[PDB]
Amino acid sequence: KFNDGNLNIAYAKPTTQSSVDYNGDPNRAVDGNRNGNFNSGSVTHTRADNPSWWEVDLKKMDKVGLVKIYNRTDAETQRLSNFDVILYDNNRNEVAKKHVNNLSGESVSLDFKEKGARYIKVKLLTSGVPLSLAEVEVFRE
Ligand SMILES: CC(=O)N[C@@H]1[C@@H](O)[C@H](O[C@@H]2O[C@H](CO)[C@H](O)[C@H](O)[C@H]2O[C@@H]2O[C@@H](C)[C@@H](O)[C@@H](O)[C@@H]2O)[C@@H](CO)O[C@H]1O
Ligand SMILES: [Ca+2]
Repeated sequence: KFNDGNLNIAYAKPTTQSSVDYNGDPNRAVDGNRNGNFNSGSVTHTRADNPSWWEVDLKKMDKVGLVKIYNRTDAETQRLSNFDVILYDNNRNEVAKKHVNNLSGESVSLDFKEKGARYIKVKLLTSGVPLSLAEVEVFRE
């Protein structure tokens, strides 16, 4: 649960996603393993949904600072493009959203500046594309 020596409040939290394919269960994005090789077991995978999404539930309202999203790296890296990262409160009202067009490297870092939220959803905006995430780390600052 510590990453770059900061408390990752997403680690081991309940997760869900739009569907599962290739046994890529949503808990693989909070297993503390940033390995983005799908065949190594640490990467999520949905079916080609309308659209595909993944979410972590922090179980209670918390204050969200940095969210770091680690892509799949072995193949199909471009799938993680044209997507929203959305924070929802305890009643599933949208409290903040950032749009990411694509990644220049293996991850993206977003700063939600202490926004109060319970859920963090990663939602592809291109339908018919599987969502795969190696890891999603969430910090309080
Ligand atoms: C470990 C194993 O044998 N599982 C199979 C996967 O390796 C297959 O993935 C495709 O495999 C080729 C080599 O033959 C290459 O690694 C491709 O990148 C890979 O395909 C991608 O990954 C899949 C998980 C899907 O996301 C697919 O849409 C990608 O294009 C898969 C698919 O044939 O079958 C497993 O059984
Ligand atoms: Ca992982």
